[PDB]
Amino acid sequence: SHMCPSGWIPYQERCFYISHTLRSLEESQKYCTSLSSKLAAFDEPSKYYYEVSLPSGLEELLDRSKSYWIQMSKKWRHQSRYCDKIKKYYQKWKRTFSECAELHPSICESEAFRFP
Repeated sequence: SHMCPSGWIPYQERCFYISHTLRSLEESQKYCTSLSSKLAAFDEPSKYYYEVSLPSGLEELLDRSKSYWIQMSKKWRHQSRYCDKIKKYYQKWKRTFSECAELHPSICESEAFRFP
């Protein structure tokens, strides 16, 4: 099957890493890249631009008082000075837009590793 290292959240063939460190989008992207990872991708499913569906294991570990930088969803964009972060509204996390320079924690993802 697939596994993730200590402190990473498994889902499917992926592993998520929550970085609590406040950074701009660009610096969050660079940080994920330094982990041989990428900003976490949640493009689908989405019927409207603000919709995001997160795996439970990840969602339950997010701080509801914070917004997290994630991968920009290109399907909703016709480069841009706005970037995409998830933010909690009442009971639901939503995709929201912010100027890319804003300081937020972020979520990276890598592939999971197989074990024989």
